[PDB]
Amino acid sequence: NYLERVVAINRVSKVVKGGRRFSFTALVIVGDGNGMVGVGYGKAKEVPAAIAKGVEEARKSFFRVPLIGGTITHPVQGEAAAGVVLLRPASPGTGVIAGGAARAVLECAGVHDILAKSLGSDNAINVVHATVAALKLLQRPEEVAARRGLPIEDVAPAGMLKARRKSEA
RNA sequence: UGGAGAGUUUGAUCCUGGCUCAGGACGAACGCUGGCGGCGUGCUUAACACAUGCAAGUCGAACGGAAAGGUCUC
Ligand SMILES: [Mg+2]
Ligand SMILES: [Mg+2]
Ligand SMILES: [Mg+2]
Ligand SMILES: [Mg+2]
Ligand SMILES: [Mg+2]
Ligand SMILES: [Mg+2]
Ligand SMILES: [Mg+2]
Repeated sequence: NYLERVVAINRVSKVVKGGRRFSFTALVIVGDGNGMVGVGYGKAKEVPAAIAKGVEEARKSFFRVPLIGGTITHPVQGEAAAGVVLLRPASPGTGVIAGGAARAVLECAGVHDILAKSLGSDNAINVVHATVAALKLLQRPEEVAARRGLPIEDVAPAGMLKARRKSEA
């Protein structure tokens, strides 16, 4: 009942005297589907072994993703090694819109409503690194208010204010 | 109230970087196919030459006149 999703399976090789020694890298994203997402690279001689290593080290690389009920709090732009991923919160109707590498990471994080765009490198691993960086950049109204010293109502816009309680009644 | 990516340089990698593809549109054309209706639409090239027909006519309450019809007649 806890979601895994592998994005890229890539066969690496190391060269020796005899010939080429092959290995597999298994970038996977593990997510609960509500707010918990982790990314694991994972490497092994065998494709399922790399899958498993990636899952196991993704589940120890967790971080909370601040949402407001299906979309992110505010728009960001994560910058990876060379990956650039732009995230814009979406109206509560239009669903996830994202590229192949990003889509898995935000679906595992559990967002239902997001605009994602890969502008930098097209490598999947650096794309997910950029998206993760953007989710780190994400901030919550209730801790931005503590950061700034002012209450909730005079830091967060009235739209997201009234859009919060519509989830939990 | 709104933004998706994939393949391809290497033994393998990450960038840079082009090329290609997945979508949509036409006053369209060609291949195959094909029932109808509604509503739109049809020389994008030779402002190249045109047979043939119509597309600018009207008033007898403006006038001199009687070519035709019907009349008063012989
Ligand atoms: Mg840069
Ligand atoms: Mg690029
Ligand atoms: Mg080269
Ligand atoms: Mg090759
Ligand atoms: Mg490219
Ligand atoms: Mg036919
Ligand atoms: Mg009709």
